[PDB]
This record gives sequence, C-alpha cells and structure tokens, in this order.
Amino acid sequence: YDKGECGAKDSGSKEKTSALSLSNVAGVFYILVGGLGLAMLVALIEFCYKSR
Amino acid sequence: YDKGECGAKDSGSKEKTSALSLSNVAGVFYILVGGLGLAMLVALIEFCYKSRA
Amino acid sequence: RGVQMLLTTVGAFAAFSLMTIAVGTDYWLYSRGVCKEVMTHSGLWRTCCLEGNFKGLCKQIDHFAEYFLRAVRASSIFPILSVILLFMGGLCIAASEFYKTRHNIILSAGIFFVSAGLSNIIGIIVYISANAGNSYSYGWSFYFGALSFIIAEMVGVLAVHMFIDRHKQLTG
Amino acid sequence: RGVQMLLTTVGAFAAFSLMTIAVGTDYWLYSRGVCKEVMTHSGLWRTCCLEGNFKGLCKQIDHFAEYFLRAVRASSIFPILSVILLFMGGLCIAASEFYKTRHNIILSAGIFFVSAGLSNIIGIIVYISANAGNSYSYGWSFYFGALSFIIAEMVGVLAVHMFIDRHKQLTG
Amino acid sequence: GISIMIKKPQKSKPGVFSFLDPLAYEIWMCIVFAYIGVSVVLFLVSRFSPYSESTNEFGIFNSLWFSLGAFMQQGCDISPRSLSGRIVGGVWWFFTLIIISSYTANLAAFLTVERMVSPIESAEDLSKQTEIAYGTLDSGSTKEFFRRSKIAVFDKMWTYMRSAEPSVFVRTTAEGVARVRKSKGKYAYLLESTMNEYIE
Amino acid sequence: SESTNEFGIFNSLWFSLGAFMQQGCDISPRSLSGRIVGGVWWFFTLIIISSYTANLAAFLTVERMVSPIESAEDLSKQTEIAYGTLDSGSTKEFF
Ligand SMILES: N[C@@H](CCC(=O)O)C(=O)O
Ligand SMILES: N[C@@H](CCC(=O)O)C(=O)O
Repeated sequence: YDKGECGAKDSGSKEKTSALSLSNVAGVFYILVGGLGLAMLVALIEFCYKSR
Repeated sequence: YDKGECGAKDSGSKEKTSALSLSNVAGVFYILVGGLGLAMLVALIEFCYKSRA
Repeated sequence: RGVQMLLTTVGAFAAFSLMTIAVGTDYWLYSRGVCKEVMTHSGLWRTCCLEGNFKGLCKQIDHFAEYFLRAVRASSIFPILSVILLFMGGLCIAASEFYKTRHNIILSAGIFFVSAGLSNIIGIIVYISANAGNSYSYGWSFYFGALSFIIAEMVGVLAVHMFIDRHKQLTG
Repeated sequence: RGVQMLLTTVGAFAAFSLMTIAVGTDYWLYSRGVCKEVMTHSGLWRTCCLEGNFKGLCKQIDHFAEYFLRAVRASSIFPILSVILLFMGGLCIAASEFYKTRHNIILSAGIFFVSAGLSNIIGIIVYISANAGNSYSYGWSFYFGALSFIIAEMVGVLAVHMFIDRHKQLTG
Repeated sequence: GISIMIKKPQKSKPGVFSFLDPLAYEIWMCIVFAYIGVSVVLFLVSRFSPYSESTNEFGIFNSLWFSLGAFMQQGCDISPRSLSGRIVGGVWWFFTLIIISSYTANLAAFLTVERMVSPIESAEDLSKQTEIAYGTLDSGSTKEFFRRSKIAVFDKMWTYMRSAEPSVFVRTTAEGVARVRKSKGKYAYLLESTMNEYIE
Repeated sequence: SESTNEFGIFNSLWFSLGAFMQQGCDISPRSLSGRIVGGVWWFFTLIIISSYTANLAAFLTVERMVSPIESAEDLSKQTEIAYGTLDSGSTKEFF
C-alpha cells in the first residue's frame, strides 16, 4: 500500500478535446461521389431512349 | 508597500463570467467586410465594359 | 423636389462634424488609471485624469500576425480615412452648383459616402478588440461615431436616388 | 466565338503532365520515419531518409470486414484511372480534328475530364484516410494534383460550352 | 504563516480564427472540391440535349449559384427539372445536413469540458492530487514540522516529501523560485507567507 | 432605364432581413455582385447561430453561484451588507 501509485484510476488529470478527423466523417463523401456517378448515367440512357 | 508593483485583478466587471468575447469570433467580421469590399469592383468593371459600347 | 439637395448636403455636413468631433474628444472610454488608481477617461491619443488632485492632467497614451496588427490600432488609420473620404464626398457634392451635365459628382460622392461609412465598422471592431488584449463603459464620442455612421448610411441612398431620377428622365 | 478551340486544346496535356509527375515523385509527405526515427520524406511507393548520416538511403513502402479496403490504397488505382481517362479525353479532341460534322466525337471529352477529376478527389480522400492514422505536412505533389484537377474541370466545362455552340447553330 | 506558491496559469488569448478549431484543416479544404464538382455536374447534366438546350436556365453560372445557397440551407430561386438533377440536389442536401450538425455538436463539447476545469483551490488537496509536485526548503523549520507534526493529511504529505525524488528539497529561495518559474504548471513550493507577500 | 429590378432600398432591407433569419426570400440578385454579397452574409449567420446554441448548451450543463465578496478590501468598499464584531469580545478592543 505504501507502494501504490497510479491515481490515474480516478482520472486524476483531465484530457482536452481535439478536432474531428476526416476519418470520423469519411462515409458521407463516398456516398456523395457515388450518387453523382449514378446521376450522370440517367442522362445517357434517357438520350438513347430518345434516340428515335 | 512601495515595493509592491502589480495589481490588475478582475474588478468592476469580470472576464470569467461565461459569455463569448467579441475577440472570440472577430475574424468572421473581417471576412464579411472584405466580401462586401470586393463587390464594388465587379460593378466598376461592368461600367468600364458598358461605358464604351 | 430639389431641396433634397439641401437635405443631403446637411446630412453630410452633420456626419462630418460629428466624426471630426469624435476623433477630437477625450470621451471614448471611462476606466481606472493613473496619469503617471483613479477613474480615468481616454482619448484615442492620450490618457487624462479626473476625480482627483491631478484632475485635468493628461499624458500621451501607451501604444505598447498580431505583431503586425499592433500598428493597425496604433495608426487608427481607418477612423482617419473615414473622415477623409466623407470630406471628399461632401466637398465634391458642394461643387455641383457648377460644372454640370456630367453628373459624375453624384455617383462618385455616393461611393465615397458608403466607403467612408464602412471604414468606421473596421475602426470600431479594431478598437474594441484591442482594448481586450473590465469596469468599462463607453464615452460620448463612441455614440457620436455611431450616429455619424448612421447618417452616412442614410444620406447616400437619397443622393443615389436623386442621381437615378435626374438621369433616368431621359427615358421620358 | 470559334477561337475557343485554340484555348480548350491547351490545358489537358498540362493537367496530365502534372498528375503523372505527382504520382511519379517521392515527395507527398514530410514526417518522421526510417529506411532500414528521423525526419523523413515519402511518396506513395517508397521512402527515403534525410536529416542524418544515412541521408539518401531509401526503401520501398510498407504495404501493410474493413480488411479488404487496404487493396485500394495499396494499388492507388484511382490515380492511374484518372490519368488514363484524361488521356482518353484528350484523344477525343485529337480525333475530332478528323471525321468532322459528326460532332458527337467532341462530347465525351468533358465526360472523361469530369470522371478523372472525381477519381482524383476519391484518391485524395483515400490517401488521407490511410495516412492520418506528428507535425506532418504535405509535399508539392499534393498541390500539383489539386491544381491538375481544377484545370481539368475548367477545360472540360468550356469544351462542353463549345460542343453546346457548334452543333446548335445547325439546328436553327 | 506558511504558504503555498504556484505559477500563474497562462492567459488563454484567442486565436484570430479559433472559430475554425472544431473542424480540422483537411475537412475545410475538401468541402471546396465537392462544391465545385456538384456545380459542374449540375451544369453538364442540365444542358445535355432533352432529346434544344435553350429549354432551361441551368447554365454554368446559374449552376454555381444554386449550389452555394443550397449548401447554406438558404433555399433557392430555381429548381432542377430532370430526375437526374433532383438526385444531385438531394445528395448535396443530405451532405450539408450532416456537416452542420457535427460542427455544432463538437463546438458545444469543446466549451463544455472547459467549465468543469475545477482548478486547484485551497491546495490542501495537494494531499490528494499527485500529478503536480511541490517543494520545501532544506533545513527550514518546515522540514522538521512535517516530520514532527503527525496529522493524517500532513502524514501523507511527509510520506510524499520522504518518497518523491528528484527530491522536493532545495538549498535556496532563489533557486526554488527558479524551479517554479521553469517548472511551470507542474511544480509548486512551500515558503513563509511573508516572503510570498514580498515576492509576488 | 434604371430600376430594371425590384431592388429598391425598402425591398433590399426586406430581402437582407429574410436572408439573416433563414427565412423565405423569393427575389434573386440574378447578378454577380449581388450574388457575391448574398453569400458571405449566409456564412456569417451560420456561424453566429451555431455558436449561440452551443454556448447556451454549455451554460446549462454546469452552474456556479459565485460568492459576492472575499476580502477586507471589499468590506471597505461595502455596498450595504453591514458587519460588526461580537460586543464585549476583545476583538472589538483590538479593532
Ligand atoms: N526562516 C524560517 C524558515 C521556515 C522553513 O522554511 O521551514 C525558520 O525560522 O525556520
Ligand atoms: N475570545 C474573545 C471574545 C470574542 C471576541 O473577542 O470577539 C476573548 O477572549 O475576549
């Protein structure tokens, strides 16, 4: 007990936050670009339907 | 008593209360003013085009 | 009809007078200090003492990246330029008794009036930021500045409206 | 008016050159590292050490459920795709010097440029998502790639503006 | 009376753009490219022939103007006619909807952690805190007093003063003060309050 | 030819106010300098509002009454709170 040390058990010192990384939101960008990629395809298939 | 030479302390009003200071958001106002500052020149070049059609 | 020329020139005159008074008066701030603690009032140039034996004493202000921002407050360039540009606009529109038919006076004075007003927004922001760099409250010059700005924001619209109508009537 | 061909012919080769240079240079990142820590520079493929006695020593990069994601970074196939598609886009207008009056040879150039840009964007996102896992900072290739994307966009847009004009004038 | 002494906590001068601090540099950069791409795609798809390009207002510049106001959630004056364009709109709308919320949440958290800082007060909890070290003068009466007094909190103080090394002890007021001045935040000192009242 | 658009001064004040609130504005600048001016004011409000809501959220999470005074100097600056020793107690003679 005289050799006890690690009061970090109780969070004896307080962390401080930092900004969100890109990884914490990366998902939305894939969704966006995939959506745009799909969005182009309709115009070509519409024009080929309207090709006659 | 002559030798003591520092004493600035929060009195009359206090920084610690809670509110955001003006300084904490100041830059946005610079961005705003610069934005409005730009739009004058666009109209001026629109005149400099049209003024000799 | 017409007399709006008088109203707009009066507005410019009044704002100019208020602005030059504001730059020229020791009534920006009340605070505690000593003209080397006592209630103390500030000009933008000088620190002056009241409420004590040194009442009426004055001293030059202590002027001393944000390293380069220090010069912005220290020069107070934006206040001065606001006055200079309001002077330019007013003295230009004062010339409109002659040299007529071109109407360039009205448009240019309009732009001068607006830019002069805009300048004081920066000046105020700069000063209010720098002074934080307690117990305060603002002196009358701060409100003379605000009022000058308000009148500057008014007068230019009316002057541009006069320019527009007096030019547009060529359509009929 | 007509001349836009002379302009739109310009940018694609420059964007291609910049993109391949960016892929082709070992200066994407400044970081701590090793070449078997000390300050180090790296590209996509390999690492070379500076700031010490070993300066000039090099090694190939460490290549090593979400597990299957690693392949995309390890290849970096998206950059390569964007480069190849940009080549195809440029070859569209090179082809449209012959076989004129078809018009529809022009159309795909912008589509190729757009898609290459979208690839570049994904490539960047992937690269950051991998590498961010220490006072780091970016090497010039990163900016060259960004600029390449921006030009590819603008050139594609104005090429489409030409394809809008040149066929429409036949249709009355 | 004896007193504790500490360094001033350094004043938290704002940064000129600290409002950005929630969101990290790379995210702020990468938003821009997406805004461009969306605008360009909206342009291209709007003016490809409906079967003739005169049939809609969605020129390049109007396409750049739609996306900015849409990103602000300010609404807009015009709306894309084709189903393909509507896809793009919906996507960009969802994208902004996530970002603005995340930004607000993070900023609120950042302020929240601050308030409950709870800085060292009365400092008797130096008998309970252990991350922050404190010194005492050699041979000074205090060096006997903490051996010679035996109140439980001072018992554990003396146990700390016994056990901690590099030692809590110092030969002179001058270099003890220097130790506090250099060992900012992490270090503290015990001295006579009359001396603190002279120094501070 | 002037006034080819709705944007009289009155309508300009109306539009800019509706733009500040995130509220329905039908008219459009349709033109470069106006569109430029429209943008930044939107970003300005976005940041302002987000800041306000965040800070109020923090404000409600932790409370602190703040003691009104701490020192004999404050007791020399006294507003109204009266004070005194025990009577007959030797601290009175000491004072
Ligand atoms: N001068 C004090 C020193 C007190 C101390 O540092 O313990 C004494 O008489 O012991
Ligand atoms: N204990 C004090 C009385 C209380 C006081 O002085 O206020 C005395 O011995 O006189």
